[PDB]
Amino acid sequence: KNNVVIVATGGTIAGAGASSTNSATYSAAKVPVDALIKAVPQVNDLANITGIQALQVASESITDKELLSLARQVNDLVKKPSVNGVVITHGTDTMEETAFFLNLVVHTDKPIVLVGSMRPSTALSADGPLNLYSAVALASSNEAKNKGVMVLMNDSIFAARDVTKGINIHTHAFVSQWGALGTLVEGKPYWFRSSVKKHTNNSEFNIEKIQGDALPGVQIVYGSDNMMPDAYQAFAKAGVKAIIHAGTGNGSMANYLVPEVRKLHDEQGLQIVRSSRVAQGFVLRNAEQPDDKYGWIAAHDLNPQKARLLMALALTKTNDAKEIQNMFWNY
Amino acid sequence: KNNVVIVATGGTIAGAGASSTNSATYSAAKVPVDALIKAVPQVNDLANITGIQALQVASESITDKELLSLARQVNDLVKKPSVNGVVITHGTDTMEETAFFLNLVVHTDKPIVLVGSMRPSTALSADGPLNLYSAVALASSNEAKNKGVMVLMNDSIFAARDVTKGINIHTHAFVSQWGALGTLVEGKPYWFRSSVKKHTNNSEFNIEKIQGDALPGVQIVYGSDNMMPDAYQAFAKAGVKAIIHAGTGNGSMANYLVPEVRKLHDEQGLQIVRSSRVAQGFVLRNAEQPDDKYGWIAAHDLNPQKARLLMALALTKTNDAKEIQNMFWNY
Amino acid sequence: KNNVVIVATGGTIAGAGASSTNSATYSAAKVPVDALIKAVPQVNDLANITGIQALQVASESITDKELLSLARQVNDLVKKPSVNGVVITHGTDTMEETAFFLNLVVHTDKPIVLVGSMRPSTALSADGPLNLYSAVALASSNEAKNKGVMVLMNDSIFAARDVTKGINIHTHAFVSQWGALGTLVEGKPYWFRSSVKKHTNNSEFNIEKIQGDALPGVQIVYGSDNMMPDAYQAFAKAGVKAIIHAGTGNGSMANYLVPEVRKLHDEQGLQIVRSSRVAQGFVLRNAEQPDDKYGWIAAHDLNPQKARLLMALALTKTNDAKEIQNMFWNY
Amino acid sequence: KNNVVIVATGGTIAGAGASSTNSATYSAAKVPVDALIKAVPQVNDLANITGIQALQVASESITDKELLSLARQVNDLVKKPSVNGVVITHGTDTMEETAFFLNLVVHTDKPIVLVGSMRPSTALSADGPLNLYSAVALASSNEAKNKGVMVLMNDSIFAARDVTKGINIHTHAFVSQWGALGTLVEGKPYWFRSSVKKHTNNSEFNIEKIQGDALPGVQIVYGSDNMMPDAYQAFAKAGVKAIIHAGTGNGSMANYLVPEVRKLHDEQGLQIVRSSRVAQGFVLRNAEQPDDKYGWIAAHDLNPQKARLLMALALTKTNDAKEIQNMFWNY
Repeated sequence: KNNVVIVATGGTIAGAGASSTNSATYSAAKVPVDALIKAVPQVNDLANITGIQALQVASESITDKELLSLARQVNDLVKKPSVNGVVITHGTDTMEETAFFLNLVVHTDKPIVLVGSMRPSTALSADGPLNLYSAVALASSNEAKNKGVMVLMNDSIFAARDVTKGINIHTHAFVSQWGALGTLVEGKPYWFRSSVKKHTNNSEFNIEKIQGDALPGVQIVYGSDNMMPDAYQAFAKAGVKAIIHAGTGNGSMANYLVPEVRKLHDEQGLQIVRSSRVAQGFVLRNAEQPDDKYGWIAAHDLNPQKARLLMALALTKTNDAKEIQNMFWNY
Repeated sequence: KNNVVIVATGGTIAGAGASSTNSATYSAAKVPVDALIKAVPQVNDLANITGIQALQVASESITDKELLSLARQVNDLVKKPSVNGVVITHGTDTMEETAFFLNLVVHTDKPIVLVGSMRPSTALSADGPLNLYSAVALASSNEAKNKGVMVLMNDSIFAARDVTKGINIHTHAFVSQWGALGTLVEGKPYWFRSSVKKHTNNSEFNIEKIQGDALPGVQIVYGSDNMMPDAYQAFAKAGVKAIIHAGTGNGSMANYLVPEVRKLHDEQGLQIVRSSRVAQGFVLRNAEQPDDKYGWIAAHDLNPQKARLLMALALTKTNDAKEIQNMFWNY
Repeated sequence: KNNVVIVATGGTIAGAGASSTNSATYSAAKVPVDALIKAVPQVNDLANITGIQALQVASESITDKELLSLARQVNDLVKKPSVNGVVITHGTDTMEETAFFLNLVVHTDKPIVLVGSMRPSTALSADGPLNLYSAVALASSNEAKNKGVMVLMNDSIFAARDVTKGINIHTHAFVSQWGALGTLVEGKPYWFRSSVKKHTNNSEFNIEKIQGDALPGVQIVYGSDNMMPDAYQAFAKAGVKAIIHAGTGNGSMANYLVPEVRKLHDEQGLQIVRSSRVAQGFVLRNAEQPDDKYGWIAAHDLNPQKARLLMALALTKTNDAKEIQNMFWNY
Repeated sequence: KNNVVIVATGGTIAGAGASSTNSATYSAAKVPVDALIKAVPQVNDLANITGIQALQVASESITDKELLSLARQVNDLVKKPSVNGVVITHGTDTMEETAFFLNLVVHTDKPIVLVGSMRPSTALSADGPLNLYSAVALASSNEAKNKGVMVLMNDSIFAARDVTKGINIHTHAFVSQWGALGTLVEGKPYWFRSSVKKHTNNSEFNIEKIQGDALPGVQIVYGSDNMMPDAYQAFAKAGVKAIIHAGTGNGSMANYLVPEVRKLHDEQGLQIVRSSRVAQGFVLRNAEQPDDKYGWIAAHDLNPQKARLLMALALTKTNDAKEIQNMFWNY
């Protein structure tokens, strides 16, 4: 009987716009926070519920403004003696992204859970309910503190730092290579692992310290064979501070672009983070390109999207390639 | 005692340039085809060996010219009564890419195996040898015909259509969601599944019919939250025929770009293939954007790189969005 | 508008006995076939439905009598010009077992689908419905013929030969190492692979030819370190025809038992199938024990339960260790 | 330049007995500890090496005597100011078993690594070397303390509590559902997770306190459909203290045996641990059988082999079903 606040951002559960049959019609915009709370009324047996409608966006279309604004609201909410835990309803597409961000800039020990649904609130066998309820049992859990930010999908408790969308039609679309912190079954949380990274109270970054309504321009260029320097060139010329190179294999750069990408960093001062298109394992620094020689960064095990966010947050504090390289090794 | 031809393209095995200790120093350019054949001399007990040095590139840097040129050589080689099977030594990064391509344009029933190594020929416990030898036992196998093109890594026989680099430091970096056709252990192949797709002899495409030294411009734009229309715009303006949209989730387009991406297709005639950044499951047509309304294509279960190649090959035969949509459903 | 027959065997969906909240209370016995058909009424838009209550057992407690009796009913049903496809409601625990069996002894080309549920019909976000409906869309599918027997769980279409329960609380408990034949999303089936094994019309075995109400005694002994010959000895002495040795690793027998297990085969004529406790990869004949020397069988890639059934069916036709070894290589 | 002691127990690496070609011929007994140390001489650049030949067994055949004897040696070795870390060469089959045991009874903070090989020291591309060397870099690592016991296979650092043999021919046969603590690449360890369980210094159990040359009889009965009470009955009658029931699904007992298994516990005082044959997820207490009613134990997420060892160690301290149930929830 802790007060969990459910913070609605939109997404397929707190919005279903088609199918009373199956998955595919992921069309949100639709069911605000109470419409939800009132649909899974069991959630009330778990705790004292209060629903805030923070945004009513569709996941894929979130920008830094929405991130900085949900972060601030979840920061304001989390500072109150009466908020015990917080649950966020989020579209599955970019969930990974918001939990990395809050993981990063929110200084709190209380449970911050992003919960979602792979089926419209109206498809047969809809996943949302059992996830909202279960998401709730943890946010109200007395032993959910200092886990960092967590995702809760298919009874799994995931650490924000590595949870990502690995599958596309299935209710069990959320995976991790280091795995889940644990499982939540029939109201109760079960723990197995703990992150060895920096999050929440032990994190350089802070939305309280961040004041814009945007972060410095960081943008992603995807690797494949037969590439062109056109996106790099378009992005430099647009005034982005760094490019995350979604390198093939281990952070790989095509020998026709090193020339090009080197100047974009040397001349126009672009930062260069070497990540991959390969979901598991990590990009070893100095391995497949000499970062040291070139002044680049090895984004370790962050997927492009996530690396994107660390760098945007990184360049709020330094321009120094080694100190940033240092954060990619810690988070 | 079949004649397998080993066709060297470069890559870490048929080239090791650093470490007598471990993985990380993936530096090719180094050990041509005989240097190789003479290092795993057991390969000769398997068949009659002949090594061709087709290129001496590093995987990540292959272009369409190298693709069209290896394709033609593997086509010329495969038409001879004396070539029973062919083995290709390839860098692991873009292997997936060459096997999709040949899978596609080579009209033959004989075994075409791309083999590679995750450790420099000189690291302790180097994977290359057992893979070259094993790759050989299949290409010389009498029951390796009409499997399509196959990859052979960590004793696994993979179908070219879905095999990709899922892990980064490990010898078992090659995965598939539909799985392996089978396993090769101690010289012998073991079968379990067969593709239900079109490949080799039953394939619209053909390098014999393709004459350039390049295919039509197709290029990849990667999805994440806070995106810009700059790469699309850079690529249209450069004269690419289609963009593969590495959409977040199920092929997702940010509502700030549909406006933009629509005109780039409507006005400047760009083709638009909606794929994902999510490795497994597939992008359902009409689901998360109305392709029908917009004239776009659902790239089904092809990862961006691979979708990239189908489209380049697609626009050699049609400009018709439905007939192409039709190939994404078949290959 | 094909006539699919839903054949109810019991299990958690066609029986929920506790929880209106979550998973754990798997207590069947409860909801017969119509109670079901009338709960997922959408199933009727898919086809002409007819529900048969074949048994009302709990999965784990099925015996050979229940197997032979469901087999015969599914054989009688499948011979009729008006039965287009059949769907079986089954407890998840031993589903794998019934689909292997029918896979084996039912001579038909029509779709035989075993469908189940990991949550009681009453838990929040219950999986049953979307699975019954979806199971139905395939059994009524015009392109579901000669796939063998299939399992349909979490929108996945699985081949009976290798599908097994790999996870325990989750809706996505059914895995395979060779993977799924395909996926069923929003009424439609999507194909990727096909088995390369013998099933249904191309299968030695037949319930029509089998007349008892039991098969010959075949029983499983589990491997671990510090074992005793007591179960073998108990089973020989009880009059079982063969023992499936759930060997550690690659079919491994402890050197303190080879002496013992050899005599139980040499003297009392016991058959010995060397399988494993390791779920993936397979037990190579002559590898870790000399079968040839000893007169044993390498059960290839069948898990103990499944090997158990092949052997019971094997000893209905031969006692010849090589001809049986031959079936383990084919099914 | 720490002193790691390599403790040889036998197994395929520190013993290869056939193949200069591939995997399958796993025949140990063969290459003692120095024969090894002298074959991967790079290991000496990592630290000061000293090889002890503790046993020269083949993995699958280890008993409690070998366990209690390796435990004591690794306990004696670990108490010395000059032993910084210890590496154990072990057969892959039952490795999981020894690391669980030592994990349990060894009171130390120093790195205890069990290392192995899936290919004979003589197969092409043999895994042993890169694993022995790498195993060494951690045992000599200054930041390998209080991780518990670890397995090191395919550059992965695994926690003893959950690491098991999931695949059979491949070099990457060792998996975990909660994942790896981290990876070791090119001499350096990389951390991501930490166990949340009790091990080494914070563990009830102790080989120093254990004096026999055997532990109380605990033995495993495997679940499938069509079972018999003969093994239970054979084991009770032999004088085992508890049976680990390798239940189908979630710890499931066939209704024809509950009668039987109940008396074997009620009458002859047998302990009953309900585990599964399902490798992932865990057996929830009171779920699929009422333990409370019956006086049984839910072995949570321990596979049969491992549950086997906890119970043997459990019954050295209590006979009390709740206090033991309590250890299954902690280790």
